[PDB]
Parts: sequence; structure tokens; C-alpha cells
Amino acid sequence: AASSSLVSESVVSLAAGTQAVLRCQSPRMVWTQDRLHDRQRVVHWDLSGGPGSQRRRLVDMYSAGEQRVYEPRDRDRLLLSPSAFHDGNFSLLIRAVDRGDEGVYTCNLHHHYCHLDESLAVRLEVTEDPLLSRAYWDGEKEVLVVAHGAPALMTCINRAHVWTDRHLEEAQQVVHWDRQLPGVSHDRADRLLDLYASGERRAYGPPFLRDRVSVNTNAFARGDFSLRIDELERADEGIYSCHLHHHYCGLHERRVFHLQVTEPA
Amino acid sequence: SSSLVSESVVSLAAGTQAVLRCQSPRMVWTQDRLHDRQRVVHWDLSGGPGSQRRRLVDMYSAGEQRVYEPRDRDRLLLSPSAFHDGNFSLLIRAVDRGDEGVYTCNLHHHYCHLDESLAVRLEVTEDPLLSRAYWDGEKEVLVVAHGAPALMTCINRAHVWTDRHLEEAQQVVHWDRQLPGVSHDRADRLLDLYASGERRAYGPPFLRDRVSVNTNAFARGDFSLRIDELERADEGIYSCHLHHHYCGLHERRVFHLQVTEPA
Repeated sequence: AASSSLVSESVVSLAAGTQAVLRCQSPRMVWTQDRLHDRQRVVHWDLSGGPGSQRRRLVDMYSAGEQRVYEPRDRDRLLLSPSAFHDGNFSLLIRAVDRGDEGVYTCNLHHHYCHLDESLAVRLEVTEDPLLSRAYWDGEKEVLVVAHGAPALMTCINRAHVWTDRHLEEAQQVVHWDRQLPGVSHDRADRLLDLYASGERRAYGPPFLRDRVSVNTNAFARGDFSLRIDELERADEGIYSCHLHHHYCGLHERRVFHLQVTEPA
Repeated sequence: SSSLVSESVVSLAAGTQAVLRCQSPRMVWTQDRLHDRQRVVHWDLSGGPGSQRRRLVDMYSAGEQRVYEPRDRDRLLLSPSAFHDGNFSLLIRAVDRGDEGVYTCNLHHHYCHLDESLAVRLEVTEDPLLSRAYWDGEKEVLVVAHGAPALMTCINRAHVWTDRHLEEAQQVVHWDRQLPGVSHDRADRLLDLYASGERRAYGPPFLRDRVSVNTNAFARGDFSLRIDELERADEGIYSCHLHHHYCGLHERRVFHLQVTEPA
């Protein structure tokens, strides 16, 4: 993979002399990352439905939570590893497979903080001849042939750091504001501000614009890095971009503002 | 068909009583049926000639599987219906270095007194591309990545282990007689002894009165043929055939009987 990005784009038209507020806020921009609530992951196993019908959720488990089975008959029957989010082993164990367990299973990982979705499909087939039990690749997914009544383990492993409870060093979060003046292509944007979570601001370029640009650094703690431009001039027109790279999530966040300054009649 | 257990020559005087010994404790049948289809599977773990085997998990037929180490609960699993289809394989949910060793799957039949076992050696590696299943010459060897599952296969679909009913052909003992000149296959049946108690004697009354097996044959497993008042016409090849179809017991004993007249 090269990059994963969350991008939002907006058109802003404001009268000259008024104030511009370019809102840039995200839970990723909250520096003190709660290892509990900012690390909520969920795994759930789904089973294919009937012809053209809806899938059925069998069991799910949130990180730092206990597994939940949705059919009371399947309690103590479908098992996840309680250490799944520590080692990255999200495999599903069926204690005794019957015909009602045949179908295509999906193992689904969701990172609610990092906006990451992962899915793996496994087809389970029940045989009444134990000699025919086997596992093979069908061209797109693993196929597991299991003797009726036997336990079956469908393997789902993802050991990437974002799914496990392994944490690298929490480095400094920096938020960048860029600007493209009218008629300047992308990749040639000029930096406007570097905004550090600890409160430091590094200004760039024009001293005739810096005096009207401001941020509220007391709102950095809640992930708000919005840009404020006072006394809007025609020269303020352009494409403003707020962007951040989140190391743990492996995620680029980008908010783009096409700002137009009008003049009253 | 059957296994020929012995073939002996018996020479006796006319007028005496022949006793052709045919005994088997595994042909005993009595009134009671105290779990006479009771089986048990158990998996053991051992580690070389100088280590002690440890019982891992067992399960009786018509019972629930019991695991011996509380850590292994929900970790070592058998098919709860293993005795229906003969799938006695053992699933280790996730293996570690402590699971290395030789695993033996043991079947034991409390009624038939049968035992059958196979061994599997588990080896836990670190590289997943080194994971293979091969035959070392006398047992299967499983190389499994750490934390991966290990399915140690133990499949025995024979009717004696499974809840499949091959009708109910009970124990029966046959005594046959092959007279001189008579070719085999055309040997005359002398006695049918069924475990249920039914007996079938063959021949004219002069012969049936002189040929007997003790009345408690199946209680004691003694089916010896007694021939009273030996005549020269009694000589020939006698054969005892023991059949326990459920337990797979099929034995025969052959007696070459010679009758010598007093001079």
C-alpha cells in the first residue's frame, strides 16, 4: 500500500471584510490518545444468507470487551480467542459443526478510530464422510470441508500493529495548513502554518497575510485546528488545505477549502 | 473365513469318549448387557522413551468429552459425535512449544476387549513455510507454526467402534465334520450353538445322541465337542468355528480324529 486518505472538500464564498472560519477538527488531532476509547476495534463473523437475502451476524467482540453471540443456541458453541486483539488471531472456533453452519463466512475487522475495514471470506462445507475433510483454495477464498459434528477452526489472522495492543512511541502531532493561490496547480501549494499539538505555530511566507490569520491554540487539545482569516481581502482567495498524517493509523487526513471573496453591491 | 488357531491329530479307541477342546473367554455371553457397546477414546501425550505419558482428553460413547488440564478446556477438542461417524481426531486450537511430543489416539472397547491406537508426532516451528505433514516411516509427523491449529487425524469407521448396526449377527459356534473321501466345502454341519441359547443338532438320532457340548458353553466360553461311544464311522476331520461378528472374532480349530478298534 502507498497511502490511505480521508479527504473532505468544501466551497466557501464570503463577503470581503467579514471573517473566514475554515473548520478543521478530527479525533485524530486529539494528541493525548486514550488507549481505551481512541483504540476501539471490533471483530465480527458473518454467515451468508439465503438466495439473494441478507447476511447474518454470528458473533462479535470489541477490544477490551467480551464476545457476544446473537443466537442463544450458539452460546458456548462459537468461540473467539479472548486474546484476539493482543495477538491478532481473530479465528472462529465452532465447537460442533452441523448442516446449519454451511455457507460463506466473513471475518470482519473495523477500527472505529482509524477508519479501517478488513474482511476475509471462508466457505464452510459439511461432509458426512470424515475421510473427505480437507481445506483447499478455490481461486479466491479458503474452502473448509468439515466432517459433520466435528469442531472447525476458521483462520483469520492480522498482526498489523493497528489491530493489536502493541503501541509505538506517541510522537508529536503536527497539523499543516497549505494554500494554493488562484492559478497555481496542486503539488505546488505553499505551506501557510505548521501547528503543533503542544501549541507552537510556525508561520510561512507573506507578512501581509499573517497579521490577519489566527488559530485558537486552547482548542488544539480537543483536536480543533481551524483557521481564521480576519478582514477578508480579494487577495485571500484561493484553495486552503488542512492536512495531517497520523502515524499509528497510517492515515492522511485532508480538508480542502475553495475560498472565494466577494465584494458587496 | 477365519484364522486357523490349531490343527491336531486325535487317535482314540472305539467305545471311548472323545473331547475336542474348543474354548474362548471372548465368546462368553450372559443374560446381562451392562454397557455391552461401551467404548472410550483417549488421547495421550508422551515425550520419548524416558518420559511419562499424560492423559489429555477422553470420552466414553454416549458421554461427553472430559479434558484433564483446565487450561486445555476449549483448547483441545474432540467431535462430540466421534462414536457416530468414527471421527476421533483431536483439534488443538492453537499450538505452542509445550504441545510438542507424540500424541496417541487410543480406542478401547469394554465389551469386546479390543484396543487400537495410532501415534502422531507434533513439532512446533517458527517459520510458516516450514509447516508440513509427512510420514517418518511409521507415524505421521505434524510440523505446525506456533499459534496455528493442529488437527491430528484419527479416523476409524469400523462398525465395532461406531454406532452403525451391521444387523445383529450374534455369537455362534459351528462344529463341522468332514468324513473320509468327502471333499471340503461339502463338510457336514454337526452343531450350531448360538449365544442366545438356541442349539441346532444335525444327523440321524444315532449320531445326535452321542454328540454334545456342555450346556453352559457360552457362560464359560467352553465349546468342546464330546463324542460318546466312539465308532469307526466317527473318524474324519472335525472343525470348531467361533464367530463373533460384532467384535470381529473369527477362529477355527481342526481335529483329525482317528478311531482305533481294540484287538
